[PDB]
Amino acid sequence: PDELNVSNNPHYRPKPVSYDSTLPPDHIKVYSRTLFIGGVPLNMKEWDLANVLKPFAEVQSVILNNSRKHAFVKVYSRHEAENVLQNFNKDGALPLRTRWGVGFGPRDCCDYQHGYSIIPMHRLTDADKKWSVSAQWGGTSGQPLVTGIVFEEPDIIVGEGVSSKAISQKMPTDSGRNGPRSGKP
Repeated sequence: PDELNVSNNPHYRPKPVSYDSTLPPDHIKVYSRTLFIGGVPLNMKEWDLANVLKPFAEVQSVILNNSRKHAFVKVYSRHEAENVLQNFNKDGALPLRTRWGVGFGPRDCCDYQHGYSIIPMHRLTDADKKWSVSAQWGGTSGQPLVTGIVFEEPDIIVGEGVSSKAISQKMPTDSGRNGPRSGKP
């Protein structure tokens, strides 16, 4: 007899927008708040944010989005991450508003601490599927971003402005003093 193999397994292929186990090391923001860069004095030049994360740091990706100076950068080491927050958050003359964070890929988060709290890991769903997969194409699988976002909720960017400001007008006061008057001989 012979111990011949009779197993069958097809080649690996892309996954639907629900598989948090095929994410690339680039162009991803699921469960990662990454190194945020705010208040950039620059005219949105991603090569100058690397020009200040060149020394004592290991940044290898920079992105600048929105007309409100919102940027994120990706580093290949968490020790060079803390070297950026060292200089750019403790030199007393911060040229950039640097903040960082990481998610451990939450599980069974069926709690009200994830039902009455906002998180950036849902603005990736409605802002990349609307503005890159809902302009001249149908949503879901209209772009290669279906291998990272892994969120497929029916929610889209919808809302209206609200104001609750209250003010009151005031004016200075005016007073005079006129003492008594008496005649004379």
